[PDB]
Amino acid sequence: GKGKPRGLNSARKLRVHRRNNRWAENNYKKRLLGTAFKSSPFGGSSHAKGIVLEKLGIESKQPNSAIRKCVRVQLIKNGKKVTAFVPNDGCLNFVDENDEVLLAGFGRKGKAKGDIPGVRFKVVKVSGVSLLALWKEKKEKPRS
Amino acid sequence: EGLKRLSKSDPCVLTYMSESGEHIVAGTGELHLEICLQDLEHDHAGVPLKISPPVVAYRETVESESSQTALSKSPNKHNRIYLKAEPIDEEVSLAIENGIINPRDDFKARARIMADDYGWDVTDARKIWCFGPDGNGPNLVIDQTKAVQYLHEIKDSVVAAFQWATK
Amino acid sequence: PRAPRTYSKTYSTPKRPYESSRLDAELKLAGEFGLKNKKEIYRISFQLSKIRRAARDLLTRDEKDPKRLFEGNALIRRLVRVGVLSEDKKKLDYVLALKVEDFLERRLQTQVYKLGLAKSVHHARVLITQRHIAVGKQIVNIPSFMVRLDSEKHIDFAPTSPFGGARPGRVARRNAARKAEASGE
Amino acid sequence: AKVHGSLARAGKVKSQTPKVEKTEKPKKPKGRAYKRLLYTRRFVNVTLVNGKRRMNPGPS
RNA sequence: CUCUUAAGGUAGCCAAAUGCCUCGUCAUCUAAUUAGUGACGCGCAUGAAUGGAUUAACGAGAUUCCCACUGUCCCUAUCUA
RNA sequence: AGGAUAGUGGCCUACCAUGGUUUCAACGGGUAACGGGGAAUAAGGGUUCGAUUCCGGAGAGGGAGCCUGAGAAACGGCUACCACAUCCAAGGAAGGCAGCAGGCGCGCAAAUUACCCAAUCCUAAUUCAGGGAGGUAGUGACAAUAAAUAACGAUACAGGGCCCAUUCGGGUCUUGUAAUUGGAAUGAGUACAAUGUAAAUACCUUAACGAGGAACAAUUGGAGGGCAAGUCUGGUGCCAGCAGCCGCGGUAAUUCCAGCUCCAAUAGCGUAUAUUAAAGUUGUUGCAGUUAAAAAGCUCGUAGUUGAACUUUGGGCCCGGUUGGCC
RNA sequence: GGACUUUUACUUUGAAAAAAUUAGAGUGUUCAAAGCAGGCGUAUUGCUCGAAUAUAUUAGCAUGGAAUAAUAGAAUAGGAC
RNA sequence: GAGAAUUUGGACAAACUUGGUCAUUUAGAGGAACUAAAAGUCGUAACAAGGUUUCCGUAGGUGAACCUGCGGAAGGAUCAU
RNA sequence: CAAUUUU
Repeated sequence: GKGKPRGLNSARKLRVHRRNNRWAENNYKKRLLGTAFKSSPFGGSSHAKGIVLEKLGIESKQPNSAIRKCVRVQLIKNGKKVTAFVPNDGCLNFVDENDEVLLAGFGRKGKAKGDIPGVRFKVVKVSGVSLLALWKEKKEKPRS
Repeated sequence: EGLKRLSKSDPCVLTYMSESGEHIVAGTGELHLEICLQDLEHDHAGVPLKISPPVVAYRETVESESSQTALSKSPNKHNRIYLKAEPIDEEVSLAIENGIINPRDDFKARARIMADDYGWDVTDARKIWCFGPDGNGPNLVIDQTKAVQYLHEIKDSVVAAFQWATK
Repeated sequence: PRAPRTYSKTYSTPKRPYESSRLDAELKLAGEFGLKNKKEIYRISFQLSKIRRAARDLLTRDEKDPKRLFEGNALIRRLVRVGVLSEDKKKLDYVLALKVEDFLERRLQTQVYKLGLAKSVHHARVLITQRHIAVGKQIVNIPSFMVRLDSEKHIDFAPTSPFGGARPGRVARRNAARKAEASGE
Repeated sequence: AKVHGSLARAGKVKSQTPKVEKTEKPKKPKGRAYKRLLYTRRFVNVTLVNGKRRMNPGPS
């Protein structure tokens, strides 16, 4: 037909041919080479807790504005260095200094979304206080 | 975690982060810190430590009213804004780092409460927007300049330009 | 260790998630019957879509086999037996033709309005779960029941539990003392 | 970049919004009674069709 | 652009057998190294057949380190001609 | 040929010979690789898992050797070495929780120093003993299944099924509206007796007390598109913030923060990561190769794959076999 | 029992493919997930049906067909009864 | 005859030392890249024939894109004597 | 034939 030989006794020249041309997939190499935890600072899983060394603040690119106020966190298990991001109407005062703090990824297989450069993660709770319950403050602040 | 339960290992020891960015432990005496700090190397963390004298609050203050008011040299193509300052007193400083007048406030409130018993006039909220750092720090401006040439920008770029170089 | 318990979930949501002419055909269907949520109109359409998934593979089979003969005239016996498919459709292809309101007419809450007896379909939910009407003699507080052709010649109220008698109902125990020493003594 | 977030600049539109107290309405139904209630709102007493149909006619 | 009296250190290289300031500064080697090494270079005063940069073999060439070996030392004793 | 085994054999030794596998992928390396029955996904063909309710293999800190015994290279048996390691009078002894509990450390991550042989089996010298095997509980929004959060009216108002007329609207009912009310009904509860059980809790029953919105109180998202739903209003004005994507915000934002209203799923609801369908964006069934990524510069060539055709048809006769038909 | 039929691929049937889970008959766990039970006689010391069935690849194991895809003996006749 | 210590010789060899080889992680003064944000400073090679037609190999120079020599090709600015 | 920029 077009290459790809239609011999009846010809399985191996189509079976070596498949998983030779399987390496071109954008995610198949990150499956079996194990690359998901030789970088990308978890063990190929959801979350980990870090430590607030200090914070910082980035201004976005064009066309965008309104500095986005991220935080500087070193992570617990590999000593790797990636920052976080704090999405609320404030609560940067709520995440105080030198706390343990739980992380989460932005959804797009890493790959910082459209306008926050140099970021990889967001925060789901800070020393187990569930800042969703403190931004929309349906909680007190337990001790931190 | 190790000093999170050395905090509760002894019913007087207070263990906290000093606001100059360093951890501070307090003993009742002078060998208490040695029997404790050997029991941080032992049983708790296992890692060598530095045991330093602490550092303190070095906050300085402009002197009387700063009579000498000479020129500054900025230039980038055109620019000229410069300045000379004077203190505000200790009773109004204590009256601003408590939460009695701080921004979010009404301008007639902070303008006439400025003239209740503070020595100042009633004309200091059409002479500033609000203040900082933190909306707390004892650092105020007064708009004693002339008629403005449509420069709304110097009420956000100057509060943004105001912690620096003040911090 | 003792045995694994075997259990399955019984509903599967549609795959285009939400649009107007799908949701409006829900709300007029599931609202005039007036049912709880989409957990049950999915779960009858679940097993509806699975028995047709069963049926049209023995329909792929020919007759004179075992399976299109043996169980083929057994579920079409059973669809007669559950009261859903009427006594004129023993033809092995009309089971593929039936659809909703026919797995709904033979539940409790719809069928009990059809004998009068309930004044509404939403009184007919209060008619069921508040320890009221039996079927032959055993009592039933479950609306999605699948009446099997033989209780509807015996469906009445409970032996106890008024509008059904045998005890005059016991908010009138609260309205005994508020009837006795409130209308005199 | 290096620190210019300037936490005086923070959630300021949380700070300067005027928050009134939330109101108090009668209790809406639930269960099947709320799905009873929205049944009649579509094809029984459809209020203002303004050409063909509109569900919530914001006043204009 | 610019001035001496013509053109102003290019590729390379280094405290090197050329660098007083000098025991320059950094990392390694050892308990300790002004000696080594590998980097830095606005080099008092490096540099292109007054040849620059490398380089296998070789050297009674200069130099530092390591393994084995020993009266070089601790700490000397003894014997023979 | 001999040894040794419980028993064949390079399983080990003496002698002799030079072989054995391999582009149908040997050998080496990786495995976050115990194998299988099996899961999740679902037009067909699949893809990714499977440490774990069963089967079988291995291990009892790490290796090694061991006597007893039918059966151990046992580890709730032993000896030695390493690495841990616990006591003490310093002289010496003492071990192996990856059995059940409970702790530590790690981590994003996971219960109770609970009771009982009463069930189901096993064990012995054996109908009686025993078993953290196992079972009953406790914690338990891992996953699942059934379905509370209310009827049903009256009144009054407004509309039209509806027979009428200039009804100044009279009638039937209808559908919504209202805190103006009504007399009904019941478990969510609580809790006698009973049942259950090794025992007791809890359900299945069931006394007697127990419902009018606030109390016997449903939330999690969302409202420019994809994507169902607010051109409603206030605050902010490239700030604060949002937004998976596209974009919003620069003095009324239909995307921001709130108040109302609405849409969604609903006792569950979003988020985060790895997955399968969607993806005919991996393709045998089923891709593309002039210009979008791609056809070797061209020609030999062993593989391997694929390879012109023809080698006994046509019958006739008999026999019974099934199914749909027969005035 | 002698005897030896070129050698396979394919395909029909049967056997096998532990069992639970996936299907699937039956069966009012009050319904369902589920279980595999039950159902009725006199209640004067009892009658009885069940606990189905199917898939379970490939490798073998026997079992018919000879189209399809290959295969071999009579060129020097050391051919054949 | 039983028989404890002791004891010769063989095998099993735990453990240990020295040499390699391979894999896995990891510290390291400094060097040489690459990416991103647009605010820039020198120019304007590319898009028109971009004003010297343009592109591919290759050799040489060149602050910088670049330029130039050769053999090609039209993806051109000619489907034509 | 001289010819290069233009937020």
